[PDB]
Amino acid sequence: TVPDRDNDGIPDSLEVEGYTVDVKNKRTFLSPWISNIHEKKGLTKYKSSPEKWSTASDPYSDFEKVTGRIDK
Amino acid sequence: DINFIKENLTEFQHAFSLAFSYYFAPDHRTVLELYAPDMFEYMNKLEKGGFEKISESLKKEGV
Ligand SMILES: [Ca+2]
Ligand SMILES: [Ca+2]
Repeated sequence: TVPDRDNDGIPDSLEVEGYTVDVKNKRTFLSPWISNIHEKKGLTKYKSSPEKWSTASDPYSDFEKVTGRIDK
Repeated sequence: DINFIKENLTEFQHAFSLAFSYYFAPDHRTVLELYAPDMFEYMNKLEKGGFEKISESLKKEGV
């Protein structure tokens, strides 16, 4: 498998080097930052720490904060 | 046709190598499955036995 230290759902290399979230038909997919695809659509580029479940130490993980699976 | 295939084969070479690196870097393989779902199928057929057949067709000529 691919490593995930903090167990939030994003792999470590994506957290260290960059990732984003795109929606293709009606399904969202967490993908690494490609500056050709994701920069034309105006997506945001995120980085976070690979060993904290929540990088800002609040009770919401990085995966929930970027994918909308959060308290609204 | 022949003219496009003979002047700029480095671009098709670049396309295949970039698809190869997207297929085998394990952190982002699903990028290829999402944004190019038939290049993913091409590389998946090529990995599940096509590489073996190209190796055999070269090793037969090698002896
Ligand atoms: Ca992680
Ligand atoms: Ca994290």
